[PDB]
Amino acid sequence: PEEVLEHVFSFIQLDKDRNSVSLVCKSWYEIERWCRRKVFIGNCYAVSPATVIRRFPKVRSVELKGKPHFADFNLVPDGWGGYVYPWIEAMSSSYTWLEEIRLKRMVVTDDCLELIAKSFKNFKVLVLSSCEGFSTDGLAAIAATCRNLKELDLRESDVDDVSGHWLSHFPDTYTSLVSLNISCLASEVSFSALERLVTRCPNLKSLKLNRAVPLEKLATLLQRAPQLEELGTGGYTAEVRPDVYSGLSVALSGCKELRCLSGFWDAVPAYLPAVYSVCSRLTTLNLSYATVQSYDLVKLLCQCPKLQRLWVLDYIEDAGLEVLASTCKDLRELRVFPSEPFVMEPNVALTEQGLVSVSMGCPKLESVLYFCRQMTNAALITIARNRPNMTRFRLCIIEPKAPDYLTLEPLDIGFGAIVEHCKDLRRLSLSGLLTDKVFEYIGTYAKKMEMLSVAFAGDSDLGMHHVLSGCDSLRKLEIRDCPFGDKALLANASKLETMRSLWMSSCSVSFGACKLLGQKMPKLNVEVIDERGAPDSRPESCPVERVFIYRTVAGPRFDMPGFVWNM
Amino acid sequence: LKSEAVALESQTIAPLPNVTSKILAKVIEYLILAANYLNIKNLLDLTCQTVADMIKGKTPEEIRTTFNIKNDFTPEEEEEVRRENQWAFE
Ligand SMILES: O=P(O)(O)O[C@H]1[C@@H](OP(=O)(O)O)[C@@H](OP(=O)(O)O)[C@@H](OP(=O)(O)O)[C@@H](OP(=O)(O)O)[C@H]1OP(=O)(O)O
Ligand SMILES: CCC[C@H](C(=O)O)c1c[nH]c2ccccc12
Repeated sequence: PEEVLEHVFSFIQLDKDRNSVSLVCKSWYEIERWCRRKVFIGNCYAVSPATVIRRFPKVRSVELKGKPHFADFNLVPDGWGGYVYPWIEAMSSSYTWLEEIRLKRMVVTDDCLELIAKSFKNFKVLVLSSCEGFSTDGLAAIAATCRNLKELDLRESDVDDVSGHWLSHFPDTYTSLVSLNISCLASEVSFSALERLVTRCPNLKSLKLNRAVPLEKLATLLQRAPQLEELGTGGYTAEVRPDVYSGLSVALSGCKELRCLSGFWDAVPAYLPAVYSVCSRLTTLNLSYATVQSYDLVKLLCQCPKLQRLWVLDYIEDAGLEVLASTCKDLRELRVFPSEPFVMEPNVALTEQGLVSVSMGCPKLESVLYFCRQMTNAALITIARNRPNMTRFRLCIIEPKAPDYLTLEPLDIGFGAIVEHCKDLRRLSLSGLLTDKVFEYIGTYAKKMEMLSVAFAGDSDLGMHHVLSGCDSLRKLEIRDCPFGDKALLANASKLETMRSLWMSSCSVSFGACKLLGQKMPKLNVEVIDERGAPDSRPESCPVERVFIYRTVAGPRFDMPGFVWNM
Repeated sequence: LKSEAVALESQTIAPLPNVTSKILAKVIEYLILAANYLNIKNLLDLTCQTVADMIKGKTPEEIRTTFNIKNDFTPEEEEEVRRENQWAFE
């Protein structure tokens, strides 16, 4: 009966379970839509603001994602799309009670922010994960107007730095801040303003600073914020002075609730030890910006038994990770990044042995992101043997099409073992010398995989074909410079309807074959992204630079730049 | 109380026709149809939650099976909704 159903329904908050209930009968479909709080829109060209606004009239929370992931590899030219305005414009009149907007890879303008700011009164959560096209002017507006803001989070967004003055536009009555991430800003924020700010916000649990806040000033901020759960330092360098070191140490251990630490730009090894009070309770640590050497990292890490997430340069080294491996029995996710990728000859001693270590040593390692220069099937075999529970595995070998360096063989059995043994592998990403055989492996075993990425691998369409044909759970495939073209794509065209997108760029997909797919598949949107003029100025059989296929229920988009073509 | 200790829980209240004898017992021992009727917000929150679990993560069919709802969807409507659900909203 309507009321009790509404009450049962409010417990169900998973999208998959919401969809599931919307499909149990015409009545459930109706109760359900009216009391839906959040919409996840993974691909914003998949549906239209208007369609959404009428299905789900009382929505409090909107998450939307724009350009596909290979925009991070600078492979989606400016202008492509992403525009969020239409979304804001639509919700602006329909969604009075809107509380949050989390956007990923979108274009957002000062205009949009103005509009958010003036249309949304209960507004509380703005997350802009790698966006562009607003400036600090945009931010001012939000600071000025959003009486109720709880989160302002600008993870690797790319802002126009007009000035640090935006943060002072926050009025003195403002106190509700829970979360501030301003690490991508370069605009030096006014320190007084920031300090008064931190002080009158008792609920602020996450504070993430930009480089412009000097080490010397950190201590002062922490005294005002003793309840911090997450801190991102600003700069972490200074003249070495024990007044300085000590003020740090004190302030920091005054934060009994700190779990997560990052920032640490130009970190001076002398000033790291201040953070040891913290160490024994840390669960996340991100040392990606710190070029500190191995022993240092080591000294830091033995302190961290509860550590669950670790991001770090390759400075850690195998010795580094052997320690990690005995120390952090609770490690869930490790990301090792490179210190110098445009050099094929090592500067650190990071090898496969590193990852192998961690894998025997951490019963709970399930996420991996690892850059080395060398690799073996022996290593991948062992890894796969140790971690049947693995769920995201992204390896990345600096010099491409590099083979197993002991045997010289390609890495197919390597990666074959991963996909055979990690029965829940939901993400996989690949490198080194690989032949179609790996894909046969993926297609046979990767039954739960959702996301695959591939570059300089494979022999012929027979490879993409095994993936399209084998991977039941596939949601996202994305491919660059592989010998894959028309045969696999057309052979498997209806797979594309059970998938969120295919990116193929610098591959062998011909304009002709794009044309034909578009024809066979009205409900897809087969976009050709190409910058050398019209594709008929070229013979049908020539490869396009990039094609981006994706299902949608909104048909072709209206905002295509001029190097973009729907078929 | 038909068909002042800790009997004020019900804001339908603080003499009953839409309740029974074996039912009233179970309430005092501390359906949902009731739990409601009466306004006892914590018991409404007891049942509505665990019920929502009979549901959590089961197929639409799988739910109406383990309940008793007749599917009243023309395959036209059933397929177009599932398409929207999966392409746009999951
Ligand atoms: O594709 P990425 O640029 O790598 O980014 C992410 C992400 O990866 P990160 O770990 O780097 O944030 C998650 O995927 P997992 O690592 O957890 O696999 C994620 O969001 P979830 O937290 O919901 O998984 C989402 O994937 P999705 O929307 O497919 O669930 C998404 O990929 P997008 O580029 O698609 O946002
Ligand atoms: C390790 C770098 C992150 C990325 C990914 O894991 O998705 C990636 C890892 N290796 C790759 C090969 C081709 C395209 C993307 C990738």
